[PDB]
This record gives sequence, C-alpha cells and structure tokens, in this order.
Amino acid sequence: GNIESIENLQGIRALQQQAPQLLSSGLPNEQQFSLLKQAGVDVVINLMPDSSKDAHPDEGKLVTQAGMDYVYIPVDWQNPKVEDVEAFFAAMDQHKGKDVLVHCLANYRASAFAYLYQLKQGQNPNMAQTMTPWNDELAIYPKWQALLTEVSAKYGH
Ligand SMILES: [Cl-]
Ligand SMILES: [Cl-]
Ligand SMILES: [Cl-]
Repeated sequence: GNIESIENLQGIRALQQQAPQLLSSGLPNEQQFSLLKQAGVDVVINLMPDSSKDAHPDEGKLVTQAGMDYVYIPVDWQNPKVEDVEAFFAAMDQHKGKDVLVHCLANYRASAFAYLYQLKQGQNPNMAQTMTPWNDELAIYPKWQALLTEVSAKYGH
C-alpha cells in the first residue's frame, strides 16, 4: 500500500489558533491532551456531545489527568441553541486570562463559537478567517446560519 491517512501525521485535527490565549480544533486524541498541556493550555471546553460516535468514553478524565480543567457544553449539531452560546460565554468568563482550547470533532461548532465570543468581546474577528473550517458550507446549514445571525444581531463590532 501507499502512504495512508497522512492527516494522522499532521497533529491535532482541524487545529486553528484564534487568539494568543485561544485555540479552536477538532477532536484531540489522548496523547494530544498531553501536548496541549505542554503548549500552555489550561482549560479544555468540549462542545461535542458524549453520545457522538466519535466521542471519547471519558474526555473529562483525559483532560484532568493531563493537568487541565474541563468544561463540557454539549451542542447538538442539528439543534444549536442561543443558550449553548451563552453557556460558552459564561465558561470563558470563568477562565479569564487562561489559555483555552474550544473543540468539537472537526472544528465547525468550535470555530463558530470562538467567532461569536470574539465578536461579543469587541475583538472584531474576521468571520471568513475565523470560520475557515466551514469553507463555503454555512449556507447549507440553515440552523447555523440562523444561530450566527441571531447572536450577531445582539452586537455591533
Ligand atoms: Cl500528534
Ligand atoms: Cl440538521
Ligand atoms: Cl480574525
């Protein structure tokens, strides 16, 4: 066979730094939680429901064993809610000045949440840049276009 699944050689799935103290990504494996700690990450905020087929059996244990704080905010991909975004904003406020990873499976939910947080915080994130993991899919997901629109409606820049 030829070289297979080269992405497994390329680190954390869908990793994208969003700010000096904020990472967004897809799903870190167990080893990568140790790497995250070594890179200075203090808090892992997980938006992927534990019922998902890709979920770790006990991510909180992996995170806490690696020396970090764990926050679990399960966001239903097929039913995002404003209250999910508010829970995320609340978790961020409880960890001010700390290095945070927000993640899901492939960095759709996490990049969107990171975007809305930076918007609310007055950081004027570039949406096209922040939400790179979405490529041109947002319009294909009306529930997500709705969420982004409603939360954005509350703020300026
Ligand atoms: Cl790795
Ligand atoms: Cl859907
Ligand atoms: Cl940006």
